[PDB]
Amino acid sequence: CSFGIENTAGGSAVFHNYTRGASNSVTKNNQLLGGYGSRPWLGSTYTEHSNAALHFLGAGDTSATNHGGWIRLLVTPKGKTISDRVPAFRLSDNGDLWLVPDGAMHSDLGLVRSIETLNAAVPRFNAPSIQDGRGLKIVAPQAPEIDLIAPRGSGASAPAIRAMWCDGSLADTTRYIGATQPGSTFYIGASGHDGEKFDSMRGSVAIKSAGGWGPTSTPTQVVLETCESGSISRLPRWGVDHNGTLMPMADNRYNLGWGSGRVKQVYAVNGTINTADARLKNDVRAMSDPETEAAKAIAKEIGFWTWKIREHCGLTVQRAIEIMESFGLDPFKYGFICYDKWDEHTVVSEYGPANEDGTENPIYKTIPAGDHYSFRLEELNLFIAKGFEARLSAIEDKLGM
Amino acid sequence: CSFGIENTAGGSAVFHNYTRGASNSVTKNNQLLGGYGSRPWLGSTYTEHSNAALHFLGAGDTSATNHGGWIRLLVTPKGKTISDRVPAFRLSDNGDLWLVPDGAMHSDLGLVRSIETLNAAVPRFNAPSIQDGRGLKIVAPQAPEIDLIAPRGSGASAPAIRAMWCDGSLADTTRYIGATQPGSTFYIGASGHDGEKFDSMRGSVAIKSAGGWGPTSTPTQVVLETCESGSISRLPRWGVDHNGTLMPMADNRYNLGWGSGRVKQVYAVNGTINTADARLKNDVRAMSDPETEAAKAIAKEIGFWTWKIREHCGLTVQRAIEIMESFGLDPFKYGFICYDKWDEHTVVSEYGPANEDGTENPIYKTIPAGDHYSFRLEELNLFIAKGFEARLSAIEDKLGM
Amino acid sequence: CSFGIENTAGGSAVFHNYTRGASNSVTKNNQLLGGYGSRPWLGSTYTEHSNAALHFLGAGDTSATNHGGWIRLLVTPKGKTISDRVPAFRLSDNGDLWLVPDGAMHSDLGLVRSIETLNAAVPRFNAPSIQDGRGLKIVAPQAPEIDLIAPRGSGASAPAIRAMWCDGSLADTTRYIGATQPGSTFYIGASGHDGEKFDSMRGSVAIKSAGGWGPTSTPTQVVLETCESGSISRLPRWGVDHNGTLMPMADNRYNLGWGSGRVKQVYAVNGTINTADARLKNDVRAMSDPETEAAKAIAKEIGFWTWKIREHCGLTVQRAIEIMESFGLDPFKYGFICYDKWDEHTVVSEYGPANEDGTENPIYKTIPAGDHYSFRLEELNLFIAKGFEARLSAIEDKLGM
Repeated sequence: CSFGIENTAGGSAVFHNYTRGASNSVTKNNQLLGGYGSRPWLGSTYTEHSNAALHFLGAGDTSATNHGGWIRLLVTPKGKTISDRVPAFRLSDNGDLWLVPDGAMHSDLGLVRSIETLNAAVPRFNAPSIQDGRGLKIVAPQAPEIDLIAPRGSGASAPAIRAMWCDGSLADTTRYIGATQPGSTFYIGASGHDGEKFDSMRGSVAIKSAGGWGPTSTPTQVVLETCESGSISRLPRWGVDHNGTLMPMADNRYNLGWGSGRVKQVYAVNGTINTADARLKNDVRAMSDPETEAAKAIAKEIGFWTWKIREHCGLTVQRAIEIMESFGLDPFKYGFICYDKWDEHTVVSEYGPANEDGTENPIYKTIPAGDHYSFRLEELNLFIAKGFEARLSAIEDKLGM
Repeated sequence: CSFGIENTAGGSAVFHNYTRGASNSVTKNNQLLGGYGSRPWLGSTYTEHSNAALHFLGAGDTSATNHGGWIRLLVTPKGKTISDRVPAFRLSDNGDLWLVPDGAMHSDLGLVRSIETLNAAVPRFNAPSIQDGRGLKIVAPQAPEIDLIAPRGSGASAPAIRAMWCDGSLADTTRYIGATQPGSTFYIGASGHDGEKFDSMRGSVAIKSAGGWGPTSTPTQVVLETCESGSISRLPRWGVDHNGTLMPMADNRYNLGWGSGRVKQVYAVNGTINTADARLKNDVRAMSDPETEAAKAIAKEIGFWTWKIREHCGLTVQRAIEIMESFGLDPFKYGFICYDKWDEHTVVSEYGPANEDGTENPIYKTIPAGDHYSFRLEELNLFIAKGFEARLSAIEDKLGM
Repeated sequence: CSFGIENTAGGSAVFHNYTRGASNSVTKNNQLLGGYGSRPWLGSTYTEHSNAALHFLGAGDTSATNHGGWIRLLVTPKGKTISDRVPAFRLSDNGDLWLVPDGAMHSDLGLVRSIETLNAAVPRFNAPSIQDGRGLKIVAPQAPEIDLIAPRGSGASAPAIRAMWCDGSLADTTRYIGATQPGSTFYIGASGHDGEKFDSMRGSVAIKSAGGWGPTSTPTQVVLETCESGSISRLPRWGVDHNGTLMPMADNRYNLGWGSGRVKQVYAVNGTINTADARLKNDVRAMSDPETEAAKAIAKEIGFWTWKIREHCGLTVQRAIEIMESFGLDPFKYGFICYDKWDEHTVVSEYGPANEDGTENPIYKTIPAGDHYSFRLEELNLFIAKGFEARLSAIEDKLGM
């Protein structure tokens, strides 16, 4: 039944495991320094090893400068024997916790306790060891996961992942803690192996302080970052600013939509602001006579059309192209006529239902290669307008007006 | 004071718990196979059970094919007795870690160690058991949470959640690791009970590889996904591409803004590109005489207005509607005249300060029902322009030009 | 070798630590109630304290109403002695798990087991204690982190963080579980110290239920939220709705782009919808003669320009400004002429490669102060159009038409 150690005097009641190296030498790296474990009864014998256990192990060979030690907990899956038991919890000597469930690592890697030791055991892995000592690492086949199960009760289901930024340190005698500083960030993103190693994140969401904080001001922003094909460095692309503006994170560089991914429409209050600054342009030349002629002819093409229930006003780019060429102009040297083309490509179209193999089941779809003819209607309207101006000036001269 | 087991020869110093079933039968499922626990002193006695403890338990009845075993750690909240102690840490036999703090589960569920065993104990729960063996599960009343506390020291507060994608396996007899493959994703999202069960995520942010990776190319994208009312399958909606484009994830399907959520304004460098492709349209018919007449009359309505202060150029939709109808036209059959209506609805307007009941405190607001009359100004300009064209052609004929 | 406790009768085989206060008084808050620990061999002695250990400790002074107790696990980093061992795993009496790796907290704080106890030990910290009992807390210098290592095997690398919403409770006798309710949210965001305390999140991504759920309907939305300079309350800014619309979360409040962060261009199918509602405007006045005169003159400026290879149609704002002023008008009282200026500011331009000090290495860049002259081309076209209308009416009167 019950075995116990008692100290009646007010001191500690503690159990110790004492272990040596061979022939009184120092204890070694990964040597089992101590253990506690259950052995269940099979009917007439106990198991030969523990089915659940706590192990104390060495971290490096013991010496006057190294007393390194780490911990793991071992479990045995239902339906398996102690030959297939799993060191699923490993508390590294650096203080990190590794969670390595059944199926994640071969039993040859049962002594891995860090990125450094994992790199050594799997030479091609090459993850950054600067990530050691930072907290929790989960290794699982395919889909390592954190589930936050949140019953509402009488309030709200509101799971959360919360960074807590501050100035200062909990590591010294002083323990100053102060206001969040500029450059405070929280990245939620993905690193990956590139064929040679893992490195920095190449895609992420980042919540950032937008300046230093004070009791009346705690500004932030949220930024989405991606890495381009043929490149190995991620860039901030789009973000929401402290004032709520949704903006590209570089000027005159990123689009909204593309040929095979067009916005259906925009609801705005004010008109789009387009820069038309003399300092960024060459001189504005007058239109040639063929250009003016084409401008006049294009105005005659304006009518009404439908798609394949309302009547839309305008013309086709193909019609404008024929008119342009009939006056000897190359239509694609003009900014109001656009052509976009794209290759065949595959996209996630939807998600299947959860099944026996996983909960997240993307359904793929192939988008055929294609192309579009398009206008910039603001610039087209101005082209047409110059046509009207030339026609009006010709009339005004004929009436000495 | 101090109790110890010593092995001087270089072997292990290990403690074992040996337990049987009743009458020498096999140990049973959830049977306590071993235990270590503290019992504090009340003045003249010790507590009847341990206030903090490590338990080794069976996972399934022991047999020649099952040596299953799992672990939990128990703690007792300050201000409570050992009747209310909490098995807060449960290392499942599958290797998952369950964190179940005080107030999360009734004591009847102290032996729950998996989604399978939780489903059996709570028949209406019905979570997917495919999620077992994947890592960490946290159960807490209302707001299970992970906090990443990040003192700056002399650097930057930069907490991070990092997926680490790779090809290969750590699980086999030979380990192999290679470059991130196509279809690599990282989902941060929410599943929920639908009245019958939990299933796949129905809203999420997803970081994805955009193609396979190599040492000179590690492309990614970030995608936001939601599920529609009346639907049970989430779809990618908007995303930032590897090249930084912000785009809808299906063509000609999603809007920017709506009637009661209009963008204030857009800053663009180039003019909006609108597709005007003959292949997607029916034939462009000429304008009837009433339509041309309305186009001419509408041009006379252009003046300057202010809101209720710069002078803006244009006219009202209501004025255009009267003119349209005065020539016997239904104005709402034309694409340049729009009407939007919305019901009364309630939204989160802001967040209150943290209080004794929670840190996240949304303040609600009711938006009244309403409607708007709107133009598509690009189309309207073209309608007006055809009016000018007809007037110019009528003049040119009268002067034999 | 092997030390063991055996129970042949079918009962438990358990080890107990029995400890008292001084002079038979009750055990005290944070008193070591029990311990298990390895002591490695240095060559001729063992270490004076354990290099790896499990400790059971008191939570509050023991009494008839308090049997509080908690657990920690201690490890010793390779290259250090037991003077510098780390209580890296602390399972609080409330059931929370604290991960505190090497370098995170001074050894004086080794008994911290909660936000309440941390606040008392570090008076300036002032985090919200309502966060106690919610799950996992990770403290690390600068960059606490969670890594999800996901080898593809034969499937896909698909790590996930998954909130699981439901109605009900697992905490009571009743244990009702039901459908996800309205107001269910999942926040991924950042709190921070403001100089006095930590509080609510001030920037975040939030996945939210958009209404209650049922077996045929599980709507969601994704929202990005930030806090403004000079403010201490975060607001929803932009979101993707259940129907996939990307929208500002308040009407007529937020922009897309700004002067130093302009969208390059927009790809839309339909024309931008601009509200032009008589009910929201003052009366549309007719143009004065100087305004009409300027409108006519501006049409003559339309030609072609290039940036510093295609020919773009239009004119400069500076040219329009001179014409406006030549007829005695203030050009900046008119909505189609815009001027924006911005101060010098610093932004993250790029991410450096991973180095020995960290994986996430932002490279900064200074954007000089600057300004732009811009048009609203839709409004400008209408201004020009009125010029044409006045010219046509003058001709028609002269020919008695």
